[PDB]
Amino acid sequence: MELGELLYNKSEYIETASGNKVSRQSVLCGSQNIVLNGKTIVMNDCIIRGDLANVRVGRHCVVKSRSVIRPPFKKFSKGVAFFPLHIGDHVFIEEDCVVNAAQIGSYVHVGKNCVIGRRCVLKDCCKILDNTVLPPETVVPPFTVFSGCPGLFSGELPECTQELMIDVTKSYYQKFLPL
Amino acid sequence: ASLLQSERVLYLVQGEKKVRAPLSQLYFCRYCSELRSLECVSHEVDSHYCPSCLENMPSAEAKLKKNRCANCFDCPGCMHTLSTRATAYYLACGFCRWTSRDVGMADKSVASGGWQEPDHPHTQRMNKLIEYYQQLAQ
Amino acid sequence: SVKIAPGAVVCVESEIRGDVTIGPRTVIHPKARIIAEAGPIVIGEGNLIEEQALIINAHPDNITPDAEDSEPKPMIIGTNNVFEVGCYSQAMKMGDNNVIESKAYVGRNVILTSGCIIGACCNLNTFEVIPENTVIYGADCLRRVQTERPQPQTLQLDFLMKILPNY
Amino acid sequence: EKTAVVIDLGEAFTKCGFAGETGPRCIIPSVIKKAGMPKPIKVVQYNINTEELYSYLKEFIHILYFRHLLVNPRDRRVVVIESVLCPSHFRETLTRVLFKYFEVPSVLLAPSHLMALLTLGINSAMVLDCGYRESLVLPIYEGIPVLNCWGALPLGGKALHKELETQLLEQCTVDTGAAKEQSLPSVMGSIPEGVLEDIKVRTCFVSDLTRGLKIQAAKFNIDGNTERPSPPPNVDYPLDGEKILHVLGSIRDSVVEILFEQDNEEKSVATLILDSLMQCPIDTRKQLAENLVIIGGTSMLPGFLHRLLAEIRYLVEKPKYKKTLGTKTFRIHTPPAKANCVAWLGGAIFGALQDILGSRSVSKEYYNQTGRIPDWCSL
Ligand SMILES: Nc1ncnc2c1ncn2[C@@H]1O[C@H](COP(=O)(O)OP(=O)(O)O)[C@@H](O)[C@H]1O
Ligand SMILES: [Zn+2]
Ligand SMILES: [Zn+2]
Repeated sequence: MELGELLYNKSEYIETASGNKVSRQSVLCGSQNIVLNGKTIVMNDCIIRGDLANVRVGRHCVVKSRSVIRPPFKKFSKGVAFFPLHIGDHVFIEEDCVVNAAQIGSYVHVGKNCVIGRRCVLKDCCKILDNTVLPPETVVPPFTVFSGCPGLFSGELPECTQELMIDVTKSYYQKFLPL
Repeated sequence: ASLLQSERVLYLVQGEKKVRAPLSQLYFCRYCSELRSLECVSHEVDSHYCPSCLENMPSAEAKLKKNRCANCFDCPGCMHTLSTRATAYYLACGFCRWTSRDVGMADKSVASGGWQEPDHPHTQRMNKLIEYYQQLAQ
Repeated sequence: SVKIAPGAVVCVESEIRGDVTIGPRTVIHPKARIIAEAGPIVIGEGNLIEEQALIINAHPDNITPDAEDSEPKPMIIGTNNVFEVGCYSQAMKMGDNNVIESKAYVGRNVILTSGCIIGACCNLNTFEVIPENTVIYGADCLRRVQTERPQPQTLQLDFLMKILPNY
Repeated sequence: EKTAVVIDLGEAFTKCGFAGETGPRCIIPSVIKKAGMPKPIKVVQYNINTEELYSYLKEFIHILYFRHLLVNPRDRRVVVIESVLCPSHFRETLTRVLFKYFEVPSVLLAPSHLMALLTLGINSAMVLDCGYRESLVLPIYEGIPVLNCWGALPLGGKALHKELETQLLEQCTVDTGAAKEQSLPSVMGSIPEGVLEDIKVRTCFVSDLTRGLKIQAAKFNIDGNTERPSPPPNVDYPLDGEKILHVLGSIRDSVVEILFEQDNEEKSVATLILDSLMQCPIDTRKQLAENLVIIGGTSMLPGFLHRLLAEIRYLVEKPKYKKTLGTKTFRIHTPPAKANCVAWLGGAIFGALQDILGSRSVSKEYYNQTGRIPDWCSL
């Protein structure tokens, strides 16, 4: 709201360990294969399944409530297996959002309730708008905005994304405290 | 940029045309002392690239190829980057289930090299008219 | 009131309620919401369910007319059927060889055939039988297109047999 | 020298590409998606303030020169195709945008009718331009446009879109998907122009003269009991997903008739050729009649060229045109590119002529000095 990030008070129940905060409400079925190296946030009722995964997330990663990050299955003639996805640094997944994406780049703002397709690659410094469908096996270049049910080039982003996005994710993390 | 409403508080530019824009969009000019907008500044062309198969093409090759990638294709029904599927290759979309078999294009033995667009029907008549007017203009 | 079948890798951690009738070779993913409110949920072999998938038989909650005498409305589902991420479903009869896409809201009385796909993030409340081997794409408009051949998804289901153990 | 770019700014669609090519590279709706506005504003709009028009054209030309075409604007020349009697302030603005902001080397303001003639190769021909706003005709005799014998009527795309909307609202039968299986009239107060255009193209067609003449008298109902031909089957069209509009068979073949209707004045798209040709010089009559050209996207409508040429030969026998244009042989030219992209193709053929282009075209150095674009009005 007018550049400034607003207050969000968390409850007592949340798994805070080595900077990484993960809501107890949010199930993450397969805790072994999933890894959170940095000071990540995972909001309540969110899913990070371990269906033969290697879900590596960023330094300041944010996943809002009711949102799912599942790896896609690669339809290979040699052997059909689930491809391990790698969420980049400073990644912001918005609320109620579906992600079946392989290799999500750093410094990205994925919009609200937007379905990303199977085996979908996202390069760094991009932005997917809200109520948008990226089809299976699609690529989005840097400094781009993809939107619509087709999921196609809408326009370009501001030049200063790399520097700006840092402030957003770090401010949200700092502003997001217990009550 | 969008999550925080950068499109609220705006900075003004000095010159002929006055514009109200967010600081995120604006650029500072160091040669002189006056910040200028994306509108005010002149735009150039550096490099061309495909959004699917990210391959930096030179300016000369683009003019010959009509600003297009040879390997990658976009579906006609919906506007999305197609994918090569085998059984010996057919072109299919992920969003809509439009195939290359539907319109009746034959499957190619080689993956990329085989696929092509038919020649323009009035291409021979075109060159004859240019050469006539070229001689007449001379 | 549960009719669990061997071979089917239904995960215990997924939520189930009512007079369920489980299929031979079905594979239910965790946090898959199946309810048998009025009539039973009949499941065909190879009918895998992925992520959030609201399958209810609550026509008594939807309308509540107090008509059709008993009105069991038993939820029949076919074989080799992929339920994707966040797709709402409520179909009394549903055919074999059909794949609803992610966040696809299927209607209160919509009958699915073979080789038929619902569009991702597309909602269809209107009651209308789907033609043989035709796909719907987009939310803004339906834009129906007839497919050349039906698409099978057997290999995917078969591999989950190996994964689900110790999860 | 570099291959000069060709742009053709229209109300419905803009043609864009490079000179010496078989057809245009990009053809797109002439609109811009501004932040806040739900429906995108139209870039060409006649009778508005210059500053507001300048901003829209600046926004549009930017999209053409970077997103659609990939080339530096300052490097290579421009060939701006625009119809004769295009509003003064609009053409003055369009040039001022290209010369001031983009800093193009030189613009050439070619009339669309003379460009359409080059594509065929014939030196003299009659040219009808059935566009979006107005269906204009202008006789071109051996390179010289005859402004004296001009002709225009508002029987284009806009007039046809409006006529379709009116007819659909009368016989309105939509299946919303909310106990709306029964015929529901005018659930939506207005239908968006994007939908109406798609219905027109796919559903509606141009009827034969014999069947059309019956349709005219049928809807009139001039002391006759159900004297209409059997219509085509009713086509169901989806509106915004769930809502299914059942289009009546009568609407498909009646909507077009407003173009070819006499309406007492004796002013149709057909009559406009013969009205112009009768006003032409006596020597030029037989050459122009023999060489007819039908450009514009409105004439793409299926079975338009047959109805027009037939309606011509019927209106010839009418006593007004029977004296002058009685024993004349009307023959249509088939241009190399499609009816929509005939105008553009001429500018490309002209753009390929680097030697003549530089001389005829107005240089930026001249415009910066003078500030006076040459027009067919007095200097
Ligand atoms: N391929 C086509 N088939 C049928 N109708 C068309 C086609 N292309 C355009 N049209 C219709 O005819 C009109 C042609 O207008 P156009 O000549 O492109 O614009 P302008 O007259 O402003 O240059 C469009 O508005 C559209 O309604
Ligand atoms: Zn490519
Ligand atoms: Zn497609």
